[PDB]
Amino acid sequence: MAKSGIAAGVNKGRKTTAKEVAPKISYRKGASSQRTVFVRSIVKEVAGLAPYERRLIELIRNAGEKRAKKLAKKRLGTHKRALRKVEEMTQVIAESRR
Amino acid sequence: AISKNLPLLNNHFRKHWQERVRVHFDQAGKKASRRQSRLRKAAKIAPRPIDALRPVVRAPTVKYNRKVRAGRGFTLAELKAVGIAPKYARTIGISVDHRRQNKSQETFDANVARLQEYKSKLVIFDKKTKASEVASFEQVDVSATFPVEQPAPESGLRAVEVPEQTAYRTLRLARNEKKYKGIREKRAKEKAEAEAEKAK
Amino acid sequence: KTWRRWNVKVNHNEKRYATASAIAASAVTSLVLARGHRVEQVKELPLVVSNE
Amino acid sequence: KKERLTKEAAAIAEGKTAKDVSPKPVVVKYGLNHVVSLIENKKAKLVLIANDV
Amino acid sequence: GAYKYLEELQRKKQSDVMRFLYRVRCWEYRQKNVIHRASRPSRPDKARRLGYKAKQGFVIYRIRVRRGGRKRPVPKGATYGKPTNQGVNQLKYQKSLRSTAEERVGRRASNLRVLNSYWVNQDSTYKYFEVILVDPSHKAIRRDARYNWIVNPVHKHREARGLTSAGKKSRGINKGHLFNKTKAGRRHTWKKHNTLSLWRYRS
Amino acid sequence: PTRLTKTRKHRGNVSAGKGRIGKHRKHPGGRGKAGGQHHHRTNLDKYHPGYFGKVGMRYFHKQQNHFWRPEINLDKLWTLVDSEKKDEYLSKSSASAAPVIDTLAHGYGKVLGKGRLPEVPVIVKARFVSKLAEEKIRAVGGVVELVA
RNA sequence: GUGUAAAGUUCCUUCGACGAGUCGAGUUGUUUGGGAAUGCAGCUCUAAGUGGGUGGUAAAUUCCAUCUAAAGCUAAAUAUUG
RNA sequence: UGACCUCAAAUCAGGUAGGACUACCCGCUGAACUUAAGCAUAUCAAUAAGCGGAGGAAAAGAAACCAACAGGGAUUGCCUCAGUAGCGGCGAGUGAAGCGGCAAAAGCUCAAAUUUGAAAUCUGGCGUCUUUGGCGUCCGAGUUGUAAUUUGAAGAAGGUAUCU
Repeated sequence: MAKSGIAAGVNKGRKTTAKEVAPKISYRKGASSQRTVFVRSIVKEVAGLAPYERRLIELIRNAGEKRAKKLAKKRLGTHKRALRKVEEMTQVIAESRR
Repeated sequence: AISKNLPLLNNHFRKHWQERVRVHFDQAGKKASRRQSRLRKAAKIAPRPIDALRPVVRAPTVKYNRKVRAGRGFTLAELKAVGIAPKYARTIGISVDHRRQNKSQETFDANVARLQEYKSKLVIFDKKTKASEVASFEQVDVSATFPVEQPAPESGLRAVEVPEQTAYRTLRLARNEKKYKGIREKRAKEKAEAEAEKAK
Repeated sequence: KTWRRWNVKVNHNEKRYATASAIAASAVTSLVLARGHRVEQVKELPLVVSNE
Repeated sequence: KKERLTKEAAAIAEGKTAKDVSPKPVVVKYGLNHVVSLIENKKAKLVLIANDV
Repeated sequence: GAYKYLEELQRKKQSDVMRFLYRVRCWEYRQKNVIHRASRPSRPDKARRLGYKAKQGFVIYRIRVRRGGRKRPVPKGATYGKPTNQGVNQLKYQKSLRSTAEERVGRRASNLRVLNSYWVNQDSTYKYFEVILVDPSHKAIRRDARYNWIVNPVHKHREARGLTSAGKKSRGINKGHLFNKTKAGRRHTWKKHNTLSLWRYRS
Repeated sequence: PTRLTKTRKHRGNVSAGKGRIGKHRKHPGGRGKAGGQHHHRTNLDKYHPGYFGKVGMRYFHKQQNHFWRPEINLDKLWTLVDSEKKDEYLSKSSASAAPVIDTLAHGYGKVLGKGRLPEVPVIVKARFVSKLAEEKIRAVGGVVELVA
């Protein structure tokens, strides 16, 4: 079935008849909504950009993706959050070239 | 300080342990008063049973997979199957657990049958119910009336079917496959791009 | 100190051994007399009386 | 509001719905949450914002 | 509602607008007393999140707390002990400045119950907090089924016992394997683990 | 009982059995395992070899439930058969109908192959078997069924 | 009893707001069984929206499982040289 | 001449806090003797003394949990795990948790939603009654948000078949 039926190897365990589960509503926590997107775009218009966000955009403008990634990781702290930050800055530039 | 052929001991008594010695002289008194509390609680709510009905669940881990024990509450799906709202179910002696889900069908079916057995014996009083009818009932023990029972282990006689490959060989092959799955996948993949890029 | 050992564990089967041995001894007249009972005017042991 | 409530009590006593006796109000919408919701639903026609909040 | 906009804007603390507002408000708060009464929350949305309601009996106090660590208050730095205990500088207080702010405000307004607190501003020397307090003798609190709980005497100076959010954070009251020593109180767990439990029939 | 101890017999004799020269003192030699490498080395070397040092790799957060696998040998495998049907099973068993022994339901992890079996087909259910144990089972006409 | 009330129960569609100087990161100190760092605290940096946390060896790449933090209340089983 | 905001005063109307006790409880702060046959890390000990805060219990508590299973399911305690994984001049020492058996079992509340065809909410004064309060009325609070509705286990707005 979904288990190998023996006590060792890949996908080990006892076979059972899987029952379909309706996903919990709490699992939808990270989902975005129309309300939060609309509000977040308005606040971005009002707030502007942080000093480090402005500096990042210039590095991306100067073809310094490797430079921009290191600054973002120094600022934000982790590599995963830096990768997302550098991207939304690339989208910001892409939406200001027109 | 170290003499003769003796085991080396770990006696953790270098703190002020004599200030934290708890002697259970009150074990018998606690037993008696626990029984008195139990009696008072039972007599307050009679003939309604003192225990809520509990489900039956599989014990977690590889060591306790075999055993089956009493759970905390019937899942919302199990109560859905017997048509009892959880808010209502809490009021008629059926325990509810919003946290548990049913990935399998065996536990779900066992708990559904348990709920049906309970619901069959349930008699719900009302305003029209009089003192004589209520008096004709006895306070049962729900846990003993619906005990958690281990499924019967396999016994008896069966036909013998001998596969060609031994069980030991099967286990050895499963171990080897699991051990080298990643390296074989990496090798096969890189060979795939090697033979799909230079053959373009 | 109060954490001196006060109670003693006895194996349950050994305790039952002793109970059975004492019950058996209750039917020996020499043992009942040695124990100190005035059983010289009881005809036989054990002494069994009707359920009334 | 008390006078309108008395009139609507008389109307509901005589068996009308208390909606058919009083005309629909046309008033100034105030309150920050209420007015923001009105703006987001494109229902407001004019907004006046204080300069000293 | 505007609370969503307020909540999202307060997260842009390095924007020009919020930087300007923080400059102005930091100066203004630094001019007033260390503890003073605020007529209204300077962050109404944040106050709503923490349980504040615009009712009579809810009070807001702004307080100013000094930043940095805790120098060991020994005369001339002499500790009279073993060299592992000779440290005087680079020592840290085990409660956050948020807890200190709540405790001092609760001491000043002794007839109120500290409900919660939040961060409002910051400079080099001070952190600024706003503390939400409740009057338990006001009838609008005593007749409110959603806040009657704080009238019970077990909540006397809950901030002095670490029962506020900041205090429970500093006590390590959380679930899981990362909080094994402090799930049910550090000292209670220690006492449980350092107790010799002897029964009548010793095993 | 204090009355059977030698303290009651040492009454009247000066040193209480501790000697006049040695003079029973507080802690000559140190407390606990003091000096295990200096003046108690001659004891630790003689009676507890291997005491000092590290061997092997650490195992952070070792959960012993993973390593649960109680053994049962083949000479004891027929005890898991129901006692009252053992004699009947031992006589009529054949490849068409052999007793089934679920070792897992009795709390065993691995079947090992020590001993000899009755010359009777059996169907053994185990999580694990050794190589020799399964050879012996098939030699009497049985089989091993792997379960999980 | 003001029950043309409230509450629940089936299915469909569209939605479904969910807590920021916080999470997280570095460093310092203390603490822990927690060991390339268990918690706590100071300082500096400082988020996101299927995002975030955890999965006891640091890092990158790819998955999986499991919860939903930064707001709050709650008896009993437990302690008790007053 | 008036509102508003902020800040005051009053022997203003009515309230509230402090202090005592110490066995248990919640925090902070914090040693050294001692052990290591010396001693500095360590140990004693996250203890004593010191400070702050309670109750009849307190705390914790309805998962940003444990797991890796065929999965369990708030918190607490016991038995066990276990003198174990681990930590440690890897020396002296120290040292938990998951599972399992049991005792007791109980679950929930806000913020974030436009009532918008009507601030529907609340303190106080005054009057009255049958007074742990009810009713009426007048100021006041409150739109920088008091009620009703929802809390992720969901739920909302429409539509739906009737039932309970």
